[PDB]
Amino acid sequence: MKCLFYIAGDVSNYSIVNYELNGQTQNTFFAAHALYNLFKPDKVIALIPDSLVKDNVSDEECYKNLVINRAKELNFAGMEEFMNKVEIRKIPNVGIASAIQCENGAPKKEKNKEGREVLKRLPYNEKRSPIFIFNAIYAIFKDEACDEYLVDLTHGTNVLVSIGMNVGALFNAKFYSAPVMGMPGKDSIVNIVELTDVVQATNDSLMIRSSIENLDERYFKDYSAKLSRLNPTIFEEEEKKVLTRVKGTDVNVVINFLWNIRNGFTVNAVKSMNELKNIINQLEEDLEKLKSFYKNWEEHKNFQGETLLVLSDLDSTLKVKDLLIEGNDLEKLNYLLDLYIKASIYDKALSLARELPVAICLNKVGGGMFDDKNEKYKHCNEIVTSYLRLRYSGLMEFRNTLMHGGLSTDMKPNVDKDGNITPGKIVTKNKIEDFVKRELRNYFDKIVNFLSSA
Amino acid sequence: MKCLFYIAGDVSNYSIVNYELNGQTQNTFFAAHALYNLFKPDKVIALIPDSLVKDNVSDEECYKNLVINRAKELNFAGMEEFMNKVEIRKIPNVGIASAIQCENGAPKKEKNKEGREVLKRLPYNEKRSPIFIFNAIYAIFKDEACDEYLVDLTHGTNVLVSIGMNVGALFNAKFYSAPVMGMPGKDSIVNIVELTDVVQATNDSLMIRSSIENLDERYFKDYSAKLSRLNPTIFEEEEKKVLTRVKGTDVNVVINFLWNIRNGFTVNAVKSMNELKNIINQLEEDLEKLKSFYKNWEEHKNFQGETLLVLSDLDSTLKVKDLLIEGNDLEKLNYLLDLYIKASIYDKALSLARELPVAICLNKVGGGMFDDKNEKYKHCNEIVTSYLRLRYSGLMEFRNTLMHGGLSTDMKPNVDKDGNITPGKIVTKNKIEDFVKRELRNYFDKIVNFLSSA
Repeated sequence: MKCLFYIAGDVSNYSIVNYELNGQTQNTFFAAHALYNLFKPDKVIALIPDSLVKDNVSDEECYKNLVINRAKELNFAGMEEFMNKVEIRKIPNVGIASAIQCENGAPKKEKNKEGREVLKRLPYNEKRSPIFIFNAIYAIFKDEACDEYLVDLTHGTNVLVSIGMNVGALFNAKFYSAPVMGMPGKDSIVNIVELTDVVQATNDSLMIRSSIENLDERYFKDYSAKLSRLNPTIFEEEEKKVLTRVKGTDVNVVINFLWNIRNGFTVNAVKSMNELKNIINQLEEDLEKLKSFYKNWEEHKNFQGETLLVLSDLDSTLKVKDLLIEGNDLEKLNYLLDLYIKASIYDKALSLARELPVAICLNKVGGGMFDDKNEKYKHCNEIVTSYLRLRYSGLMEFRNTLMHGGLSTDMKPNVDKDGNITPGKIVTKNKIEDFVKRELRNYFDKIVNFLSSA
Repeated sequence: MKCLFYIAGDVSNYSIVNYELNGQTQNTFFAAHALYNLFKPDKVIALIPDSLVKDNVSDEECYKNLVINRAKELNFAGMEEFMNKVEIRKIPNVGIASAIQCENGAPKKEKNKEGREVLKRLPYNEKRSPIFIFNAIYAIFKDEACDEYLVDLTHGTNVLVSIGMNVGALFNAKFYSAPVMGMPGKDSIVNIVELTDVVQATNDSLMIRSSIENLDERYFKDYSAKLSRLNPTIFEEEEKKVLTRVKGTDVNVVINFLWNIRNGFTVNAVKSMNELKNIINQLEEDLEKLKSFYKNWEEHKNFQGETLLVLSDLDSTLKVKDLLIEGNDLEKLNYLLDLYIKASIYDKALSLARELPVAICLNKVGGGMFDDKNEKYKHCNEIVTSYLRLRYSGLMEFRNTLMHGGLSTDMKPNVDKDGNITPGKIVTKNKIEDFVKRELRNYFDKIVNFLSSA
């Protein structure tokens, strides 16, 4: 059960036009009607501000009559399923507006000495909060319990269409708008454009910039599906060069790189690092060409109407350059530790801060594998384990508490004879946080300090 | 270095008004000017669509002249120093628009048989994609490299203000718009509204809705700071009741509940669960009251200006009812395992799936502490460890592979005398993904089935 919302707006001076949205066309005089017939929602919500219509009992019924009083002035078709299958809900607006005056569900007409016009008593000055209007729009949206949504922004004030769009994004809502901008008389095909792709594409970039900042791959929205079907009809052989080098920027390598980081596979994360420097460098200068095309779009068409390829998806990916450091793999892990601390992922930070110091000696002792069989590891792990317990009683104690959690030999909870626990250990939280974010890198450095001269 | 952008718009018919934004007032004839004097940006960007101004050399030069040619008709003071501290950058628009025609950097004036006017040749009809306009505005915003941003939406088409707002959100921009909707003559104070809080309030809810779905607390934006200073001046002593139950809605316990889950303190997370069911009960039935207030906002205007308290922040918090199951703490963990799999965090899922069956025996065996001294644990852990290695060699095999990452006795990389790795135990993303998501719960249930009869 779909719903489709729109902003009301005064429609007494709109003309009959052919609105078109993706091949299908309809002949009405305002977008909501033309949009209604295209998608056939099970109900429709009108959302009429105070900027039009206020009488003494129920303003809502005057609006229903103003469209009927205008469907007469243009002798437009039946249109009666619309008026009898529409739920109208009044919403606030912000001051400087000028409001129509109705009387008892019919619009007040008055004399202008030349021709007959409607009585606008322009009394609308109201100082309202945007979050107040926002809260009011949210309440309408939640309490209709729809599935699909759909939203028309064609006909609202600059301030309301702004607030309405943000509410719609909370409901998997598709956005539609037809730029009226003047009266083209009867006919002159006006195009309705689908704003849904923009709203989706901006939340996509907030997740990505923060998926890199938090080292979490389940936030990186996978737009590789998009670049595959990225095919315009006619693009120049200069654009063919940069655009076909972007279709090939294999974003899978950066998702795999995060997944490997998130789950603790520091090896295939560090190993895979120098390969990303190739990918984001190619994407760095491939965006810079693309970034230059859209900068002076002037007569840079071909694109000029292509739905795929969003610069935001690319430029937000470039923040993954922050997770890349040039150098040798043992020092790449040393950087990866710091990444595990800026982002607040504590367990992996401790375990690497313990295991990396063993590898850094293995280098100093001429290399060896990480098995107990390998004697050079067996003995470096001893020095690390023993030096820790000598001066840094703290490090291992925390790491052991984060690896095995509550419900472990380490926390010692007390399962009672009835199915519920009585844990015997305070989760320390800030002592944990104060240690990892303020101490760990320093403890780690003093460990490697001692091991250098081996 | 601040910036302040605005949408251009036709200024030939704007009048002189008192723009007001937070006590301060400035006196100009279009909002973008008044905003500049208030915030003192280091530069200003014009952003001229094609919807106004088309001449033969530089469309950019006519707008700057069209603002001055209106700065004469109202003999407004400054403006000509302003006009050259404004860098004019041309942006696209979408069809049916009707454009002014300039000639040589001055607007073409014509004779209207009544009065002298500028020739609007209404030749603007364009089929552009919204993302195209978006990409071009993005290029403008990124390549200006500001610190603060600021954006005026007072003066743009509905389609541009939609697309423009989304660009601003990727640059931590504060949004401003003045509801024009008509000419209020000279004076009649027009108010600048700050749309910035709405945009923040909707991404804040996107992060909250996704913080619960992924069991990650560093996404939950904490609005409790807001509720502390949430106190209106005059609120009815019915609203005093419901609103005083919201300042006290202690959200700190739900963030702590997330942090405890992400880091593995499954005990004190589960222990704290039955306390949360009380909290979302109060916030659920307190949200329904608030939601009805904004449902009859028509005369409930003691909020008509309250900036704090966003419904989205509250209603999005309610999604945590999804992480709640009533019952005894042993079965609450049994649900917590499933949660560690819905959200794709495998290690905590595996490690809980191993230690929980040890607890589930202790109940059946009359309770005991989780320490090695306590023989009841000592012997239950033996049975599970032994039954696993008999029938489920896999569970522990992966669990041990996820707790300890690469750089461990379990993965066996080789660290060579030059500072490189070389992985040993190759386990792929999908072998892990397939095991936890498809098998673990079945392996886990059959363990408890066997242990039931103890």
